[PDB]
Amino acid sequence: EIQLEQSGAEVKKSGESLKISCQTSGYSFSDYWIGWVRQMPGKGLEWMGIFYPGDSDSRYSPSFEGQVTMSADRSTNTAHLQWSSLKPSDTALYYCARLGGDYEDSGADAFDFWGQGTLVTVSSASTKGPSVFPLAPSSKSTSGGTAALGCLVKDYFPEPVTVSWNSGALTSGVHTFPAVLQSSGLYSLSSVVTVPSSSLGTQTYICNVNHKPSNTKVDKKVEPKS
Amino acid sequence: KRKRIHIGPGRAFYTT
Amino acid sequence: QSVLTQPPSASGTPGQRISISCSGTSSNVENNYVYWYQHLPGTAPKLLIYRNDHRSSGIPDRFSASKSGTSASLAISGLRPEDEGDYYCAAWDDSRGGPDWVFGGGTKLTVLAQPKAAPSVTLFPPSSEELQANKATLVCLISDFYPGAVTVAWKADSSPVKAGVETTTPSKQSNNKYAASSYLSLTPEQWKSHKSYSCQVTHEGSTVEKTVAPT
Repeated sequence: EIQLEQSGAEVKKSGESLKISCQTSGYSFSDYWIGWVRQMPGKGLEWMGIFYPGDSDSRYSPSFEGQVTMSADRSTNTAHLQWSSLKPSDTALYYCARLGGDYEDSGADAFDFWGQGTLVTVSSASTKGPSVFPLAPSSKSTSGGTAALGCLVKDYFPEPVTVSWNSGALTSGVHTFPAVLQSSGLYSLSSVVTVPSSSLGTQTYICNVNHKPSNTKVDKKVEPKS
Repeated sequence: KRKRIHIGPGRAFYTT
Repeated sequence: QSVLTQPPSASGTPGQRISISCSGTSSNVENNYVYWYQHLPGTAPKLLIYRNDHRSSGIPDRFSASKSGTSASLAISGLRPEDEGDYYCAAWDDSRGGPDWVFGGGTKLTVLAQPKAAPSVTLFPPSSEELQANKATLVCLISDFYPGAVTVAWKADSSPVKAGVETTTPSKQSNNKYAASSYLSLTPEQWKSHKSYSCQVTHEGSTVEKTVAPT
């Protein structure tokens, strides 16, 4: 029964080297190409290349040429993908797959048996507390009824950040969004609350942000625009 | 062996 | 040449037939073998169809595929909840005079378990505190949409913006609809130089927008 088994999750700091592995079971390791496939967070599957363990032949996708090294050892039936210098942009899910199908007497053409995948997380960021900015409501008493006001919590590392409104007194109509991870390796998120427009003059709205990794606690009053 | 890659009907690489 | 285009999203209710399209070129789909993959949560890509239209062993009869010209397509009849996930076409591309494998961008298939819900879009301009700190961030919050995929595009006046855009994946809300946010980083000078900036959200082939102005 054919199986490819990949090595476990990796959490690395940028610049560090890493070799991940795919060990194969149930057929002659030398005789078939092994393919590699990357999936970036929120994106589709992308082909990296193929490696032939029998004679070390290789084909790299143009974008992967020079960025990564496919290898194998035939002494252990293990295919490898190596980076000497991990970059944050290498952060992804990596699959190994056999190129096979055995549809004819010779050759191969479909990636038939797959590994379960290896997650690789690379970061260059240092711990940093957020800057918090008020998201001013479009403002006064309208018979579109409600107003949306909030807080932008920008440029922090690592997760998580907690957000309250009015020291936890206000939970009705609060939506704190999952954070975005920027190319800088820092995170930002937003929390917004929907309130009656008639409350804008009378009620004070304050978001309470806590980033414990940095010992950052900020209370930001969100007044209406003027 | 299975080094030969069949890309379409009648067409293959690594056929050596 | 080395590009297989699929529609981002597809959906149907249980028991329906759906079709997923894949568009290629003379260097791949047209003459070379096309393959179809299923990608479900927690599991590796799974071969459905090989060499244009053969079912991989163990694949149910309700999966089928075909191709005409530079287009290929996958049909799933008797849609069932467990079919929900990502489907990819793939082909051999010969633009370099060798065997390169290309995946299409993939299509998210939602098996409809609740009514379709258009997204709520809220767009906030840069705060004056941030502008005083010499930065500028447009914040576009997208919520209560089902199926759970949108496309976000920003415009500067009427013109498209590549640079400075950061967008999240959709995430499940407690109501089982979806949420996402997109961010546009500018200098204060860029923000002030245009008449307006817009956040355009496409969901289920339907496009809306919100616009903000420094004035």
